[PDB]
Amino acid sequence: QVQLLGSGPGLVKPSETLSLTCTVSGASISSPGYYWGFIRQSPGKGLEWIGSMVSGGTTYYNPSLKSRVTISMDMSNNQFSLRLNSVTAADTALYYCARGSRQLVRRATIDYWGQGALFTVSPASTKGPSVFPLAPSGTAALGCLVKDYFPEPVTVSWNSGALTSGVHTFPAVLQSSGLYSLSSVVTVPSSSLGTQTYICNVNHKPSNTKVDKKVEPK
Amino acid sequence: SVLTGPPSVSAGPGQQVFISCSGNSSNIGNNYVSWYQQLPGTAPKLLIYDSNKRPSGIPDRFSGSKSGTSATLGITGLQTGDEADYYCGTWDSSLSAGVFGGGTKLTVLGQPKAAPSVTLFPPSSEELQANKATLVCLISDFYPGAVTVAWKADSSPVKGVETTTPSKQSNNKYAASSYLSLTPEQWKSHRSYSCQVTHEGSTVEKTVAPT
Ligand SMILES: *[C@@H]1O[C@H](CO)[C@@H](O[C@@H]2O[C@H](CO)[C@@H](O[C@@H]3O[C@H](CO)[C@@H](O)[C@H](O)[C@@H]3O)[C@H](O)[C@H]2NC(C)=O)[C@H](O)[C@H]1NC(C)=O
Repeated sequence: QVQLLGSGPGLVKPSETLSLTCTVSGASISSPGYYWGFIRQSPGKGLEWIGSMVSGGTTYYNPSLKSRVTISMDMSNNQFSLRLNSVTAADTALYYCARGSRQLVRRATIDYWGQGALFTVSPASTKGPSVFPLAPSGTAALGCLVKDYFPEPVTVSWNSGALTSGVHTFPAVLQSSGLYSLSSVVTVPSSSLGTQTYICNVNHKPSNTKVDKKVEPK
Repeated sequence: SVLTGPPSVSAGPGQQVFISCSGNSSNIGNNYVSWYQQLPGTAPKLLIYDSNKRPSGIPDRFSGSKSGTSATLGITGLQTGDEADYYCGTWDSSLSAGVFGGGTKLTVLGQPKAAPSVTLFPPSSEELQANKATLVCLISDFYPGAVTVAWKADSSPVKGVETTTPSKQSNNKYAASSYLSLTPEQWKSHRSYSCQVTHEGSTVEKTVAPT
């Protein structure tokens, strides 16, 4: 019941400051016995330790990043935060809020990883997506197409998260214009069309925009 | 990277596999080692901590060991689900910081061929009303993960085609997609459009038409 929720994926312009805030639920961030930190991962590469704060105690940093990172805690709001300054495109990565138990020194074990949030360092501006339905024509495939957005990611759920059996949300394509598109398709019983409503929920957190589209038979 | 290990490892189902990570007295030699599993598209998951202990819910097939300045993740009785990236982690006394190894991908040998499931969508009426047309070819559940996609308008079109590299699915198969960008006039001007997916010596073609 101890949960971590980050401030979500985001675009950061080159030379500006990457700011990530993680909120703790089910425990106090001030309580000794846990340590809280950040890890990042480039999209097809390995894990890189950024730093970690021992609750009640000491903060430790990757010496390779220390000169441009600040890790802080806000106990009043039960939050902890990362500032990564002077970013360049090399800083594009999944950033994870992370927790460990007991002593950090000599161990550094992460027993709970947050979801991970893509931060894209780019001077191109954000653009929210246009959503189009892919109508169906013993099972039926229906979907929605999410076109022309930047940066990644878009997340898609169906029927506000109620429906996920048979959901396949495909990796995005990078267009030559530098925008992304993706599709999400769900396979449902044909006999369900006409009584069951199907709605795709397309979340583009980087532009703080969500679009829901009812997908009906032709 | 301060730790060394094999970039990739294979084995058969039912066998036991070792994954080693090597360092020195400043990290692995004198500190505790942890191991993490990362499935496609998900955050890592802790498998071993304090070098040989398993958290609750980690099956007994996974074991950990440390000798000298190297640590070893063992997986006895390999399963198709074990297919994943594996990372060793420790504390470095020189750096006063946690460090990770480069990671090892684990593939399970003997996976059978699976033909791609192909679904092709015509442009929706709303997109046409925005004066655009996109044909959407979705390709799933194929193995091995190599496919080629071509498009036809009775003949071969290559402009306006954008196709993804294949990406591993949760059931250890692959998926890919291809899009064909047309004008509404181009879409209505031809009798049909087709997406052709070639996989291991067989092709599956799906066709749609404006009529
Ligand atoms: C434990 O292993 C680490 C990791 O190899 C050792 O630190 C490393 O020591 C080497 C050799 O002196 C450093 O070599 C240098 O490589 C850099 C490029 O990274 C190059 O720019 C230098 O001119 C030199 O060739 C290496 O960077 C260094 N890595 C660090 C400090 O992170 C450490 O010395 C080993 N400890 C013991 C007790 O053996």
